[PDB]
Amino acid sequence: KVFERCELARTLKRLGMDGYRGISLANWMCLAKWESGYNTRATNYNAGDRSTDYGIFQINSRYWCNDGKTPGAVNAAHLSCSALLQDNIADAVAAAKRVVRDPQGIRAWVAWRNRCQNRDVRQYVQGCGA
Repeated sequence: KVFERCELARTLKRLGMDGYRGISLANWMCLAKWESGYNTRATNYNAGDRSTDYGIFQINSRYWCNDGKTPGAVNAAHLSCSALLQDNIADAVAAAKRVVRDPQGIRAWVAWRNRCQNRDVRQYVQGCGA
């Protein structure tokens, strides 16, 4: 499923993402926008290390979800990567919460650093009523 901006904003708010581990909703919105374009079925294969990023938050198979084919993998979030390709994002959110519980926080995603960090991100939640 491809979420519309405000639809996703209110969903993430209802799922308790606003201010999670110091992370504003606008930052979670900026992250999803650049990682997948608010698309739950997006997948990216990393030919360099044989791992794959899954779903709306592009969660990695080497550390957060298990896809069975990733070399030296571990499952920190303890989810099948399959769960991150559903239209219901409850699981992807729970996995995203797990990712940021580590010291790096939202910085675990380089894309966040490249296009969200130290910028005006209000644009992602403006007019959404969230």
